[PDB]
Amino acid sequence: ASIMAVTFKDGVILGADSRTTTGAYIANRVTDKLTRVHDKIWCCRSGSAADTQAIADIVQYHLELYTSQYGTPSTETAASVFKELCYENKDNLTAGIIVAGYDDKNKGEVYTIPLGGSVHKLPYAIAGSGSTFIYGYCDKNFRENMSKEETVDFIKHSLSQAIKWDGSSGGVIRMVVLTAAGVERLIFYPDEYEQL
Amino acid sequence: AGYDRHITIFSPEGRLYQVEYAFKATNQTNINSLAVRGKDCTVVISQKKVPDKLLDPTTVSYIFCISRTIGMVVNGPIPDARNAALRAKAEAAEFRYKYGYDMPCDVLAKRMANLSQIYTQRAYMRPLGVILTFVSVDEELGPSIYKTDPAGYYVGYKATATGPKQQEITTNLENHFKKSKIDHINEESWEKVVEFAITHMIDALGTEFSKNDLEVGVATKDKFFTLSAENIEERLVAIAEQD
Amino acid sequence: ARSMIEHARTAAVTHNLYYDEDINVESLTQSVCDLALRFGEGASGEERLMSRPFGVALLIAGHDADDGYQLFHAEPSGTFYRY
Amino acid sequence: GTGYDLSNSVFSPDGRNFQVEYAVKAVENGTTSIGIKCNDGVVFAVEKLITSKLLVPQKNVKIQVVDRHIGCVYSGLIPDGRHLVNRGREEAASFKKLYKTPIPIPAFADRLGQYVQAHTLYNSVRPFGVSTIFGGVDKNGAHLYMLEPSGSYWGYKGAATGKGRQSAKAELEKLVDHHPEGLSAREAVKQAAKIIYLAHEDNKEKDFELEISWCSLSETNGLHKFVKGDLLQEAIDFAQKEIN
Amino acid sequence: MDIILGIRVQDSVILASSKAVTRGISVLKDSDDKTRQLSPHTLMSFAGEAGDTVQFAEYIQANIQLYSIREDYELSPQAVSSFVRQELAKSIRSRRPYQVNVLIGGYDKKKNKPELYQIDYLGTKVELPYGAHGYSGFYTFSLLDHHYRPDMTTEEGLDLLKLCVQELEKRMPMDFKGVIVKIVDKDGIRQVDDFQAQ
Amino acid sequence: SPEGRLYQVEYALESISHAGTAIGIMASDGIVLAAERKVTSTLLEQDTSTEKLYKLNDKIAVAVAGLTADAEILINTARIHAQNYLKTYNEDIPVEILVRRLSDIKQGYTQHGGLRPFGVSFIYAGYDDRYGYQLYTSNPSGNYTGWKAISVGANTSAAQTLLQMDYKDDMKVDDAIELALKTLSKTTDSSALTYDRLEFATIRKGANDGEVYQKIFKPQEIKDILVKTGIT
Amino acid sequence: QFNPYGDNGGTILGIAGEDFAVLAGDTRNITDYSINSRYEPKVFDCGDNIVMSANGFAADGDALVKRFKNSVKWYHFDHNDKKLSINSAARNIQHLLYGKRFFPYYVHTII
Amino acid sequence: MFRNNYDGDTVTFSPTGRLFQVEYALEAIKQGSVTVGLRSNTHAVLVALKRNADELSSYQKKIIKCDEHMGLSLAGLAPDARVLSNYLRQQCNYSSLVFNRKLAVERAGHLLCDKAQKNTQSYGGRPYGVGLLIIGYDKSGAHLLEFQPSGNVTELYGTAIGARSQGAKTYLERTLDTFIKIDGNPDELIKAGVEAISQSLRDESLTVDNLSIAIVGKDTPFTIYDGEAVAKYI
Amino acid sequence: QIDYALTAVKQGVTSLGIKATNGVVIATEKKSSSPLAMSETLSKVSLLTPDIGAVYSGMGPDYRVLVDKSRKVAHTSYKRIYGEYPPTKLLVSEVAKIMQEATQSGGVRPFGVSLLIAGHDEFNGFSLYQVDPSGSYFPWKATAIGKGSVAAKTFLEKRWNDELELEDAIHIALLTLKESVEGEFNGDTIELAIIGDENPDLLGYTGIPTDKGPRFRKLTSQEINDRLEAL
Amino acid sequence: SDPSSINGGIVVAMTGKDCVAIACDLRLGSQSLGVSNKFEKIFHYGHVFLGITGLATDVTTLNEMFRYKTNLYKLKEERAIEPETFTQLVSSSLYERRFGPYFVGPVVAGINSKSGKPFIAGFDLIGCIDEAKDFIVSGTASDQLFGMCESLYEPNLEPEDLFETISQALLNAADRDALSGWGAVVYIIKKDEVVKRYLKMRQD
Repeated sequence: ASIMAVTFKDGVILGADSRTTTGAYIANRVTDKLTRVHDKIWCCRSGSAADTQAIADIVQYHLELYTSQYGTPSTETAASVFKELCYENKDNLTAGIIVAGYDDKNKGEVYTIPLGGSVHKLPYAIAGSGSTFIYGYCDKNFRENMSKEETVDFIKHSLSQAIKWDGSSGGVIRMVVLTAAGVERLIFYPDEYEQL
Repeated sequence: AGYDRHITIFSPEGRLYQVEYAFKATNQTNINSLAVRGKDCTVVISQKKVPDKLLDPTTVSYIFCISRTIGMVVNGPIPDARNAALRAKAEAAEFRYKYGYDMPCDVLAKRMANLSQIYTQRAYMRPLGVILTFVSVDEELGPSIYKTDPAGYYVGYKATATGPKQQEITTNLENHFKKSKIDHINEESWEKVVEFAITHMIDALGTEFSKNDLEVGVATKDKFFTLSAENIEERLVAIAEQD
Repeated sequence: ARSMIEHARTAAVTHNLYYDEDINVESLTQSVCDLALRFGEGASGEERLMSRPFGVALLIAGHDADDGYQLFHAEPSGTFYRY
Repeated sequence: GTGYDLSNSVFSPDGRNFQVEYAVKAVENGTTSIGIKCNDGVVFAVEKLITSKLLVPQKNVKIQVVDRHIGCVYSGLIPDGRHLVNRGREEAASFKKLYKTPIPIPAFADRLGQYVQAHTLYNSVRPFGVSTIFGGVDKNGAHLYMLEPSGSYWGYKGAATGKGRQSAKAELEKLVDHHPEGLSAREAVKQAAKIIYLAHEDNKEKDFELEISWCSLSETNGLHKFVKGDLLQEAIDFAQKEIN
Repeated sequence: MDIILGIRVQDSVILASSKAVTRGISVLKDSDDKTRQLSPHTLMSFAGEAGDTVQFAEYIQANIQLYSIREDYELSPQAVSSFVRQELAKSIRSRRPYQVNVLIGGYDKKKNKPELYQIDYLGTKVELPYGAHGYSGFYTFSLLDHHYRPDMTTEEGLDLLKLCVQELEKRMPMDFKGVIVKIVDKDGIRQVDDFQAQ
Repeated sequence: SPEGRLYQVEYALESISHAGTAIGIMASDGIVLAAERKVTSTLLEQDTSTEKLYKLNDKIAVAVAGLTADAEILINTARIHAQNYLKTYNEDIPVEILVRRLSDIKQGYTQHGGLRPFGVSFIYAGYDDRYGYQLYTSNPSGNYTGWKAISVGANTSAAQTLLQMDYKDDMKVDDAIELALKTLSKTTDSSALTYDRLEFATIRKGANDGEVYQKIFKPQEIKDILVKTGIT
Repeated sequence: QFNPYGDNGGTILGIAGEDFAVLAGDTRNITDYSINSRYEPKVFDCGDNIVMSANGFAADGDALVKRFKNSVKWYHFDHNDKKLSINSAARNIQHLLYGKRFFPYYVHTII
Repeated sequence: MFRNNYDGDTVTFSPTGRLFQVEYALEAIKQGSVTVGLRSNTHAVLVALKRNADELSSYQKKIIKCDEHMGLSLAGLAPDARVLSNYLRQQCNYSSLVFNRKLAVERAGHLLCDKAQKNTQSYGGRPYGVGLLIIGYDKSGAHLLEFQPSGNVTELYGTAIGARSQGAKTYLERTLDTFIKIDGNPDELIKAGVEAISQSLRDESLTVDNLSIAIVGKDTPFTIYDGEAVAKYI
Repeated sequence: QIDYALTAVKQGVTSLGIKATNGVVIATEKKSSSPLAMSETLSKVSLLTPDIGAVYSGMGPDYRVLVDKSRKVAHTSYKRIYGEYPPTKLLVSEVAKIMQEATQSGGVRPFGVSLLIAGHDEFNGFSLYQVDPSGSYFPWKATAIGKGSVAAKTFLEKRWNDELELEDAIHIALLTLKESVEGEFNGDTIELAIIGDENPDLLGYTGIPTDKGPRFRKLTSQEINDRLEAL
Repeated sequence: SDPSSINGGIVVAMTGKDCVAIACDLRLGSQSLGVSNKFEKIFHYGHVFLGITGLATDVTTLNEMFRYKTNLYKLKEERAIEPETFTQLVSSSLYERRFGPYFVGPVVAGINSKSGKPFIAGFDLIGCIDEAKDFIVSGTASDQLFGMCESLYEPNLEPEDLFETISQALLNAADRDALSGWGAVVYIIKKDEVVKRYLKMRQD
């Protein structure tokens, strides 16, 4: 795939392409790689669609139940439930996931779970097949505490590149903005992100 | 010998002694509850009794949030209520995961009544001394109110009441659906349906309530939530300024 | 006592195998007692799989090279004295 | 048929599980123990009776700690306190392992609640012989809970249980009356020591050591340390002054 | 492998069975009765895997001596056969499969006829006038095709048997060190110990 | 078990002398089975049940006297033993072996005294080419016994006497069909015997060759042989 | 793949005297071509006047020494502080080693 | 007369709040011989009175080694101690293998309490019926514990359990400030343990076969003296 | 002990069944435990297979969990092997086996219900069965169970001939129920189902002419009132 | 080596005017070596016929098994089992061992006694039901038979005609097949009569 998540002044923003390929064939060119495990805790999926789907499905539950009993879940916790699944099942999974969410205390929080099952908290994180090409662009163009539209742009560019250079990435660019004021889903089309 | 009084087996007249007793336990708390349907809401009022000045009212609740959509209010000893609520909070999370839609009020009830039934047929486990009143605004049926009892029975009510002065409250409601000849309370905003539920309970119990003697649960589409200390005082203030 | 003996003959050969020596009379005796010490129908902690105290007493007598010639009284209760 | 009280799961003719009510009697006949919720934590206190002169001073600890941030104290059959606190920790560590955050007080309470309540379900296991007072500091401040053998538990501003139950409960209500905003972390400790010293007149036959622990967001940065040395004498000497 | 033969005539069944036991490089025994008696009128010759061979035939011997003793009835050949088959078919999708091939021959005391059954390690069972396992069949089936009549006296059939063994000693690379010929008829199971020079 | 007595057994052994009444007669060239039906209501559906005469295999069949729901639990497992002895030896199961197989499960409770004995007593009628036609009996005692003619259930002690009287070894099959009905003259609490209080069965030397047909009678076929005397 | 075995090298020698016995080993512990320690002992006192050495793969030998040193603690408790016959410890070690027969302690081992 | 309805098993609470089946077990202690335990700041001693059957029989051992740093004595039901002394022997030997750490005495107390407690929750099983005096030198000094079958384990300077336990329990109660100051002396702390167990004898006379002593601390590993080894203290 | 369960069956609302030439009919009353309760939320007449329905008398809950366990056994033990649905005779057998095991098993009481199971299989035609707590089961031309058991059973002998059209048996089973009725008598307190012609109307799809739809049809609150006026 | 191709043999089934036919070769051989020429691949259970090709010890095992299963259907269900039904029992039955299959290629053929309708169907080793109006083939001459049938078949053949047709399809495929032949048998199944003819063919 080709996915990333960025934090800022007002919260966190998730971004992804929409291209799941089996082989050289684009089996679906409109994939929703931004998946929701709670009001304001979402993930970015990459790796086996069957594996990332199954996991997020199983985390959506653990957290619906955690809410039932114990209350609203820290973004930190969502991450721990992901790691526990990915690590304790490493031998049989191929999934790299980015968990991102907004609470009121910390605001923007982002956790990247590589293949191993390790967990790494970061200001922003990139992953998925086409990430390799933007480690350069991102490290140079990222800043802390960006404005909302500053961050949308940072993501639009980063992902415009990843898709240019990756054959396993493409489609439309989906975003999901997570702030106090709510959940806003974004979409940018090819006629737009290519001309950058 | 005379030990068909101690386990869930048949007395000589086809009676389950242990279940009949289990019912008698649901009053042991001495709280009364009622539930109503709106044009598109559902409301449950329960009493809150905090005798010990050492208690923290905020932790004293017989109203449980089972899911996003589904609320439950129990008449019965606290320990048993929680044993049931925890099991429902989990039968409904499992239901969503396995089957792909939120768990519907009447299905959760059939599943707890089925459970409540096993207790009624197995020697070694005892029923619970609780009467679970389930509410929601289920996406197919509308406002729902389904009640299960230690007997294993469940059924759906226009409105209902449970506990010690159950029949005084019940007979008040009966005489107000004999009179509007419908299956609900024709008011739009849930606020007026909460006021109505408190009104017809003051009327039936012959005592006034303060913001501290009541617990209110409410179900609209897409949410079930409980009213805070103050969210009730507002409801009471409005009753008093028309009555 | 058929079973009580089977366990003692089995314990004594089992020891000879694992250790290349004849088994101490004291310990052969205690092993037999540790068998009738599994009396019961309900045990939590460690399980004692059987049904009733073992209904037979034993006089056990033999020779090891540590403690000369020996005589022992094994009781159904699982304890013993060296008379 | 009769015989409705020899079996544990069994409902009396009017809704009561008698074996539980008997266990509460074992609670009432044991050491007296309390808890106080102050403005940023909780303070715990227990009465240690002194059978003979040969019991070693300061060296038979009754207050148990759960995780790092939670305190438990119980009154009654002591070994049942331990068996309960053990299951208490297995639970608090299941929680941490999976959800990373250390278990929230209210969620911890619900977990003990279900263990205890589940010991009131079958004729073949007896209820716990302890009322347990426990609490600590979580993401949203301080919480004090108490949990009787029936499975009942609620959150208290203060709580007591033991022989000196009615006596402490009454001095406890006195503070909630004078200071509605809660005591200071330090003051709550001085006072808990008073309250134990008093509820001892209901057992004044034998002698006793005091034992205090606390969990304060300001005085032990959220953790559950014991009260020792100078600060313990601070309070032992404050009790002597309000007993005379 | 390892010579397993058998021919069913008019009044009996005849089983030949190589006498040699070879362990890779050396011939260990020159006198192996490769057959267990399953009961008065039922014989089973066998060859195949090393240890798997005997251990099976003996398991069958036990289980048939047990049905014999229990119902004090001599289990019929058709049945002993269809049982041995199922016991092989069971072990073919098992963990370690019995790798054994067998010839069952015996006299059905109730039809007063002789019967010869051929079963391979897979559970493949068919009834025959003559049969063989391993490669034994290639050199000998061409002769039987030609010289076999089903009305053959027990004597006429021993002759034809010697003729097959002779061809096997001529065009077969293995030194199998002879055969043991056993005969099964109304009177039971007897062994001809005068064969490599009759 | 005080004096050498099988109590929980006699309990059910005499609970048998209450329900049902069944008969078996072995002729020289056939076998016969027969039973009376439980206290019938007008509205009970006669033709369906075959409630006390069950087929076990194409060559074996049993008459029941006892609790129905209890025998079905047995028969179900006996119809299976039949088929296991087929799939296994590719020959039809021999009667005694099937009988013993049940008798051994009956006695299985007559000893592992942690579950309750069996109602039910069986007459078995079967043919196998080792022991011609056979007739067997099965009380929950665990014992089985050979019979040229037999009976179980209420009024048992009585029919055993008429049977002993009219039986001859040279008997044909049709001769034994009568003897069976005839002697449910007496042993009938219902004054007058109808085709609907009955259930019948035969294992003959085939309707053709030297082989073995089996025949559970349809109601009409009974009212037809009842015609020979009983009622007309 | 994962390969659960090693070579740590070293070299041991045991000699039986008339009224004595010596059991010698080098102190070098290696992995491939690098050196791990120059002092990490190979030869151990096990009590009851028995010295042993489990040489080859350290983790497996270290673990086998631990497990026998323990077999001694329990032959004591179990048989009233009796001395372990040299010949008997040998046999107990056979049963220790053969226990993991199908996943052996990769050690040539001398007592 | 006066029957009891709530003393049937262990899963049954008496109306006054009492588990009778446990109180009965706590009494089995007193059905076995007397043993004594005491400790200075540097040592812990045990004295037991082994009891015999005939003049013609051995004496029951009453002290059992647990690790080189911890041991216990039993008064009461023997098999119940064989079962508990063994469990202790394991944890001690597990704290050694996994963590290479002498198992704390304060902790084996906590561990036995919870082991015995299990036998008072369960229907079917009877409680443990033996008392244990446990001694050891851990990272935190000398130590003595009393284990009653109720689960209640308590740490002391000295105590005594069993048949006429009361003679010594009262001696030690008065000797207190004297013997806990017997540091650096081993022979003298045993002289005291023995002068205390002998308050619990009638006209009865300690011999080489009656007496069983054990000791442990600082630089003395748990050793047991039976037979002639005990003569020097008589 | 089985005897005591049959006793819980003997009280508890009356229910009945009548087989005809071209259909079967089963009905009971819906006694409202209150007027506040909406009686449409509980079904005393439940579908087991589209060719088979059931009604009871006795303990409500024990029926529910028996209707559930019963639907499942229809798949697990028949449909998933032979591709067809089970025949009335055999599905009934599998329910009796279910209840007969609650009897002979330890730690459990038998069920407090007698069941009337009605249905049609291609080879055995129509049939109506009764199943008791004992695990015994009997085939009926018509019968009743529960309180009104004796009154109604006698009325059914009086009124039943083997030439009834299904519409005649609906008519009967309404009268029969009118004499016993405890509460009010309309479409809101009567539950009636039939096992008649194939209802293609109710299949949910159209395109394979080999499967033609449910024989089991549960009469609506309206269809009942309509028959009670011309009654 | 290949299980379907060790013993070999073929089986074929067709429909006609109110009738059906099923046929096979009598060959059983280990690889190249022919062992028996009297090994029939077609079995019957009541009025429903089942031909099975492939591995002998599994062809045999499945007969032994369906006899069992259908014998109990007769006793428990009070009737003889129908073809449509038995088909569905072979599917679910084969698919039971999905990950360790019986290496067989079953063909069901017979006439539904209530509706009088002719019925044939075939399966793969894990139970896919190929129901077909025309014809079903199976074996080591899967291909050859498909070739013959596709040409020689017309629907609604009278029985005495459909024998000639099915015989010629079978015969001429097995002659172009190394692992099939050595005899042949052909059941013709009318609504109540069933005739079983053996055939004359080369023997190589």
